[PDB]
Amino acid sequence: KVFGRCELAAAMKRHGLDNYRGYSLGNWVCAAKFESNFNTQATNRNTDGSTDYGILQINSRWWCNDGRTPGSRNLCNIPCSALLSSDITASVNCAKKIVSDGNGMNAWVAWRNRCKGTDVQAWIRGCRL
Repeated sequence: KVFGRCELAAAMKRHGLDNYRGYSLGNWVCAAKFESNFNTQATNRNTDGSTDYGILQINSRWWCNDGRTPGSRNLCNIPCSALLSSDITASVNCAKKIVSDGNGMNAWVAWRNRCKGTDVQAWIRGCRL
């Protein structure tokens, strides 16, 4: 599923991500834009053999099991395929664990490099929420 900007904002809010760990909703929408272009089915292989999955490009090196990432962990206790669902519940639950892990939203390199410090409220500008 390819979300619209406000459609995603709304869904993230409904699942409790707005201001989770102090990160406003525009930060989450901005991260999703540059990680996946709002596409729940996005997958990308990393040089090291792990893969990133879903709207927030969660990595099999630590967070989910895809069965082909030797020496990896599954800290969200989910199959990586569940992060490709049209329903974002599993990606949200896992993202809450990642952003609590110590480095906040810097765990998402595209958030650091393209969202951090910018006018992230523009991502929710105009949305009925």
